[PDB]
Amino acid sequence: ATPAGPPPKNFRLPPPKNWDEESESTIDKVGKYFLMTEMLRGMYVLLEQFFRPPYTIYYPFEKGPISPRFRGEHALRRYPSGEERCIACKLCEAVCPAQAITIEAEERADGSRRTTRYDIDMTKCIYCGFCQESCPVDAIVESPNAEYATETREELLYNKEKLLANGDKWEPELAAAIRADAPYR
Amino acid sequence: ALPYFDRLDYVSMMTNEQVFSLAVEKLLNIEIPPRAKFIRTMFGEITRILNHLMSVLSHAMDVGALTPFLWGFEEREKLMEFYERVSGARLHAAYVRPGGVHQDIPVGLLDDIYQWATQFGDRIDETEEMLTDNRIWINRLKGVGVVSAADALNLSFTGVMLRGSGVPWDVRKSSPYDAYDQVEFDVPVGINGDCYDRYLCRMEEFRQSLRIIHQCLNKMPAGPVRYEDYKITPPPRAAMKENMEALIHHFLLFTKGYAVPPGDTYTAIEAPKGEMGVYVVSDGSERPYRVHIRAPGFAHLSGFDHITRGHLLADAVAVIGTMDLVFGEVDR
Amino acid sequence: MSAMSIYIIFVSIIAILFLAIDLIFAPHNPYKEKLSAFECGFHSFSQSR
Amino acid sequence: MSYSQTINSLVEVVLVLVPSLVGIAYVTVGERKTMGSMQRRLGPNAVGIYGLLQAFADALKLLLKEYVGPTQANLVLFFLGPVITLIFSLLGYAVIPYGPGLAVNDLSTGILYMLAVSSLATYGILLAGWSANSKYAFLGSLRSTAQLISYELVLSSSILLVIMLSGSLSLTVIVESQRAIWYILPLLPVFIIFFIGSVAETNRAPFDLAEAESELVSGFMTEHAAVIFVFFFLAEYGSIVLMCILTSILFLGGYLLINAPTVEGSFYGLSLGVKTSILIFVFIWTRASFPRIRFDQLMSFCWTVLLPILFALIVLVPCILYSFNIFPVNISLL
Amino acid sequence: SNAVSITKKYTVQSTGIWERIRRALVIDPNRSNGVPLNP
Amino acid sequence: PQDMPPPGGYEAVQYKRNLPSRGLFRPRPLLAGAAVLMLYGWYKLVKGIREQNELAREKM
Amino acid sequence: YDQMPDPRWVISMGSCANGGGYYHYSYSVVRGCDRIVPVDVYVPGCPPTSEALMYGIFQLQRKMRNTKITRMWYRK
Amino acid sequence: SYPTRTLANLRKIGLKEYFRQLLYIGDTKYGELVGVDKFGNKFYENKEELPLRTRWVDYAKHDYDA
Amino acid sequence: ISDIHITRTGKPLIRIQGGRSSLGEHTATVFGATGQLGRYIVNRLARQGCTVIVPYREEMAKRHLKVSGDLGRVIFMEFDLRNTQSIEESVRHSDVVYNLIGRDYPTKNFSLADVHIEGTERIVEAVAKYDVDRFIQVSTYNANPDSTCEFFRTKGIAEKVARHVFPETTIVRPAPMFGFEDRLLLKLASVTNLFTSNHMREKFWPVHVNEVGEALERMLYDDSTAGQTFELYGPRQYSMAQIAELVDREIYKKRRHINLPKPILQPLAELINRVLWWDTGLSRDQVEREFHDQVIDPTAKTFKDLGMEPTDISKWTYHYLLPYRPSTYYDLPPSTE
Amino acid sequence: AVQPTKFAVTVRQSRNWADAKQRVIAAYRAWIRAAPEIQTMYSIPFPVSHIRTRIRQEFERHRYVNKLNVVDVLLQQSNADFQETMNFWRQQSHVMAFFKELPSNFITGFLEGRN
Ligand SMILES: NC(=O)C1=CN([C@@H]2O[C@H](COP(=O)(O)OP(=O)(O)OC[C@H]3O[C@@H](n4cnc5c(N)ncnc54)[C@H](OP(=O)(O)O)[C@@H]3O)[C@@H](O)[C@H]2O)C=CC1
Ligand SMILES: *P(=O)(O)OCC(C)(C)[C@H](O)C(=O)NCCC(=O)NCCSC(=O)CCCCCCCCCCCCC
Ligand code: SF4
Ligand code: SF4
Repeated sequence: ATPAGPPPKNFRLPPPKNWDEESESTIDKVGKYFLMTEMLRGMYVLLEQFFRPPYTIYYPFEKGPISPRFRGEHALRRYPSGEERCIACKLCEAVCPAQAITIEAEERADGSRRTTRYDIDMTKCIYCGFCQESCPVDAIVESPNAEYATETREELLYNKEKLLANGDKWEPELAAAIRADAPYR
Repeated sequence: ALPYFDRLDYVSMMTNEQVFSLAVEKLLNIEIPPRAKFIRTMFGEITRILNHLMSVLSHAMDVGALTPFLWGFEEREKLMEFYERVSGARLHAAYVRPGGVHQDIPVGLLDDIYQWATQFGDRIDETEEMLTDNRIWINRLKGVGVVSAADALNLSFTGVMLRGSGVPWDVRKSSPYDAYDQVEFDVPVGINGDCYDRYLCRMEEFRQSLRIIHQCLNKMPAGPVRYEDYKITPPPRAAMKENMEALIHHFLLFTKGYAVPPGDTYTAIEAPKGEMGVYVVSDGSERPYRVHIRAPGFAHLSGFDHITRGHLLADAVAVIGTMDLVFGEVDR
Repeated sequence: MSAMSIYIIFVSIIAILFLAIDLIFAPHNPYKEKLSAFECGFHSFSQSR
Repeated sequence: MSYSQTINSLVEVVLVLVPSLVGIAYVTVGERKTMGSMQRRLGPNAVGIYGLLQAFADALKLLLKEYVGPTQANLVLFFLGPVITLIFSLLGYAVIPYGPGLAVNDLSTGILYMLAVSSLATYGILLAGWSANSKYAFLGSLRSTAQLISYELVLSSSILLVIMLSGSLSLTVIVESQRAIWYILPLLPVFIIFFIGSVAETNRAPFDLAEAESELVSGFMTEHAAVIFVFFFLAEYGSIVLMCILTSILFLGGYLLINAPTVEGSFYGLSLGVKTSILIFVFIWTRASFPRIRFDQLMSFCWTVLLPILFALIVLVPCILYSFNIFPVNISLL
Repeated sequence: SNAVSITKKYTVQSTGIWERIRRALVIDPNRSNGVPLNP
Repeated sequence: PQDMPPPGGYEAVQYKRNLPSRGLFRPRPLLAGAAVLMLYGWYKLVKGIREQNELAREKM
Repeated sequence: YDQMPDPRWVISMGSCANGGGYYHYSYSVVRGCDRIVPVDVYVPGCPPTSEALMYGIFQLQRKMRNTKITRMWYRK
Repeated sequence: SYPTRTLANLRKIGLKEYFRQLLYIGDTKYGELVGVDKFGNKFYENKEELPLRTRWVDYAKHDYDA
Repeated sequence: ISDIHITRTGKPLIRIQGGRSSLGEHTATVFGATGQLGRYIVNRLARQGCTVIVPYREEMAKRHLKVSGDLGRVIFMEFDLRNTQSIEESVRHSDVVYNLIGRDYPTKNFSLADVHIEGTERIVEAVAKYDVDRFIQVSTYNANPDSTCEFFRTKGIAEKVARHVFPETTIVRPAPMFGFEDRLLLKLASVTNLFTSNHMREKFWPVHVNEVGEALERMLYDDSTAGQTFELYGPRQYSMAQIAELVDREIYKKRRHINLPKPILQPLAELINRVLWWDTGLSRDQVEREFHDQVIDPTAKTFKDLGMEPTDISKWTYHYLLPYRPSTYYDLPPSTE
Repeated sequence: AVQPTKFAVTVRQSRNWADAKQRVIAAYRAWIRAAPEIQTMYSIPFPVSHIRTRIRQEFERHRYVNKLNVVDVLLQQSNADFQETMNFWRQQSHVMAFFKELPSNFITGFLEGRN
């Protein structure tokens, strides 16, 4: 048990106190017993909570606070010209810890290295952000969006058509989050 | 593999991350910078408070006290902002990693942590105000789940389960890790080894964790939050887009991973639920050959029949909550 | 007739009217697992008798 | 009389049952909104304006929810117990004076009537729990039986100390007797004890052992769904209000104030309700403040603390009465 | 006692009469309500 | 610059146990005030029953 | 689930209950709870934020509010 | 809400709006308009409000969705 | 049975056999699948990786079917019989169309003639319109256009309409069915079924519903079953009295019935069906079937023609009636008397 | 320590082949003695003869083992499978997963795809 070496000073407890050694008055001890004193204090503490402002917010009219680093649903992003930023390096497919990303690429009609397939199984994803961490060109990002609950699981299998549409819709926040969070990356 | 450790004791994510980050760093033979060590100890104690809020007040809820649970879950709801501000997650941060932490804290975080710290003492006292002297609280826990000091060691008990029995033992005192040997804190130790002493030790650790947090805010140094070796930790995105050796290292760290020199290690930390340990075997390659998690609650639930047989059905409920189980770590 | 006698009648008709509604306007689809004893999700020994 | 006997009886019963069943629905919302305020919450504020239609959605939802009759359950008894508990809980409102004699039955023995009706309704809990033939409901019913072996003597002992002062056993006469002083002043220990027993009598927290959710899943009502569950909830919350009314009848002066008949009769009704509503708050405040006691400890508390003190008062109190020449005349007067 | 003053605790305060009322009727007027400061 | 503490450091927080005994919950004043209520209540009760027995004499 | 009376609904919260999540390639994990029980609404995230779950409960109540019960029988 | 706040907000917005707000937000909120969505949604701010309640939205559609 | 199936239109289907993740290559549409039979055919098709369109009416009653198959396998379409477009939208991607739509009793918007004749008319006319390979329509036993029972007559005329429009129809005539949630064994163990016109002495060859779903699965794979007519009946003949005897031996309850004279009961039964909204088991024609007896029409293929040997209802009484045993006799073994 | 459960048997090595011989008979006897009790615990709709047939076949697959250290692993597994079954820790689906209620020729296998 205790450390080797000299035993801790005063580690041995003092000898037990007898009933007639407890220095509490009978009037106090009996009063506390019969008057339920300590539990009246607890009742009172609830009373002053009753007259304190509540903590509650009125979701969805009010929303709790989220940061620029918040990790929500995925979106594929474009350059200011409308060209896709994704170049099919496959780094995010490799680093994924849950194997939720499946990518197929080719040379495009104009000789460009672009994806032909881009799927995220949103029921396999763990929402860690490792895929946006690894992107060389800021293509895959996680939006600040958390409200995208669906009726079926097929609605959670995102193809490139769904992910580009997400970036096309959410670009103003995705840009404002990257702006606010880039220097720390 | 690091996000897996977020999901073992899933109220103590950043502490689980730390024990895995300290085992890999030991096998990597690297020394993480001072700012990372102070971030990991401060978020280590923010995590300890988060666990104890869930642990102690879930335990009081089982015994029948509803109101302290509600008050303490505003405080933890406050503290998950600090998680969601440094990482992007309220729960599974993936923040503490071998080599330091993923990103640096944002420029307003230390002031907001200190603002929360100036009022958290009052929170501890009002939950102290409903349970410590309550005569129904005392007669539901005093003399319940009693384990002796010599049996608690023989049962593989750690943490409050061990310190409740009178043994002075803290892994952060006995094998200092991160910035713990740079701060002052006391170690709560019980004398009767029952549910009541374990409750009094955990309510004291609220006050000691808040005491450590204040010193970390004061002693936070400048410098990097990642070990300055791009062969181990990812380079800044600026450097990866600007320089060749930064791009090659970013590419290799996210596809192959870094190689950990061959060997094995047992690394243990004072998790909020006890001695959390990991046994990692290294091939010399980029994937671990073996990762074994030593979970405190696995060792505790095994001694359940030893301490509970003979008590009533309500006393079993009392002992499940004092023993502070999360089955992500128990089952793994 | 006395207030007590009607009081007994009305409380019993309320116990009937509430019961009759549920016996008529609620779906009733009884199957083997729906009609088992609750034991936190695992079937155990039947030893309450 | 002026109109029909049956019509007078008809509208009087309605004026008692209907406002009480409305009052029961609001105690359930009021408890949820009161604890939330103590819990830094709001409570129901979206089912109706300010949440004032919440109990009706809960009630309506259950009467449209499927009933299940378990295969292992003795089914006639599985339905008989909740029906007994509801009818016999609501019967207790038939002797409440909402004014001097303003009761559905101004019985000469209305206190014994309330003891008989409460005891019979707890037998439904025992029967329904046993009938389910499931472990947790079996363990729930056994606790309810232990609980009545705990609080019944306590209430019967406590009330007998009130009858020594009143001399009547009629609810109006006891209230009329308190025009001298409320019985919470001379009988202050009895008021605390009777209130403690009433919390145990209602299976309210810290004595929610029969239906404890953290020890049993729902105790006696775990196999009960739809209307059967709703019968047990109306019985429990109707029992809370009734015990708060009776505590106000016996210790707080009942209806005593703290077209012309209508204006006066209203003041009695408000005064009883205000004192009842305060005691209803004390219940909810009590559920929010304390942990659950252990059922072994509740039995020992009533049997080695409460009853020994109540038996000594039963000796002491008449000795003070004969000594000061204050035995009440037992004739009809007030 | 080991209490710091309410006036340093970075929570929303009572003011005027309600400050006088609350210090009259609480157990510790230096305890904070836990409500943070919007500014 | 990175997120640093202020020049002199943050001021101390309150962490030591703080549950100060309030006179509202002391077993002497509560027992004494209980005795005053309980003795006054019996005083009024003696007056009440003495009057009601006299009221009963007139009715008979 | 079988012991839950009608009307009854199932919300699948989280990647693990949706499709097995981070443990999808494990030997002991059901690859989505809808191999076991029917599912009415799926909430994304690991974990979904408290508000994301509220959003899925608001979807289910919006589905209740458009559920035709008595007009369904009137069509058969 | 509390009586000083609810009457003060009720005085500012009018009885008709008070009952509309009791129908959707269930609260009585007053603040200044900050802008309007492309969908018609209305946004208000009031720093003199409880934390995390200083910003809120008036949803354009009756069947409001986040 | 093989890895290659070739259909009547001649398209090949290269199959990978096992599991819900594999390729069954068949796109089926199963009308009337939310009933009792419909799940067994849908589970059989879906768990072997076939796409199944499930036309439904009430949304909440279709939900148990999705569990049968993998993601994207079971497709729900919301339809009405009198909505031809929704019928045509549901069968036009398909290589097999199962018609399991029937109702024992008339409803305020569907007579037995309207749900059987006209419903089959629209379904078969869409099968003809989009040239679907296979059409397995399920009729009833004793179906006859010359019958006088509305059930046996109207399901007998839809048989001829289907062949007249789509001659390759596989016509399937099952006997009264037993199984889990069957309206045979569960009614005899119930307490509502107290009224009766005969003395429960009508006879039939009851057939397991599980073996009928298997039979419908095999008709899809045995292409030669096209244009045929199948009577799917059990191994023994029983009366309602012999079946009810087995039920009492199993549940240990000894159920009882109130017999009524048919000129008296039949008018009442037509009132209960017209005044209550739920399936009451009682109607004028269901009383008429109650007095009728099953005849296995020869020149009709059987289970043996699918290479299947049905099992007797007695072997299944313990499995399906055990939920109805009283607690005292519940722990007992199967009767096997 | 914590109590071993109802059918918990201490793990011990077989002394000799006579020891193993007697233990295997004891295990086979204990299984077939319990088949009536398994049937009503798990509501098996088959008769007990089928259950005992399956017990026999499980024992028969280890018939030709001439190694003490392989038999003792096998005697371990049956002890845990017996204890697991009798305490009703497993459920009906597990017990029915145990009852199964490959092509028989090359040509049959060839024509259907491999099997
Ligand atoms: N089961 C038996 O004993 C026997 C059955 N049969 C025949 O076998 C077939 C399947 O039997 P089973 O599954 O037990 O029967 P059910 O009555 O349980 O199912 C019949 C199906 O038909 C659908 N349906 C009925 N009327 C309509 C309508 N007007 N419009 C659209 N859909 C409708 C029902 O859909 P919904 O649920 O939405 O109403 C349901 O899915 C039926 O055709 C039946 O007549 C023949 C002999 C014996
Ligand atoms: P005779 O001299 O012929 O002796 C026969 C035996 C079998 C003893 C052999 O001669 C022999 O010694 N052979 C080697 C031992 C052997 O057969 N096997 C080792 C015994 S362990 C074993 O076989 C375990 C089998 C599986 C587990 C038990 C069976 C029951 C499984 C579950 C039943 C149903 C549950 C739901
Ligand atoms: S890492 Fe980014 S750029 Fe590379 S393939 Fe993936 S999404 Fe495209
Ligand atoms: S955030 Fe999701 S998609 Fe990206 S790496 Fe993690 S699990 Fe894969």
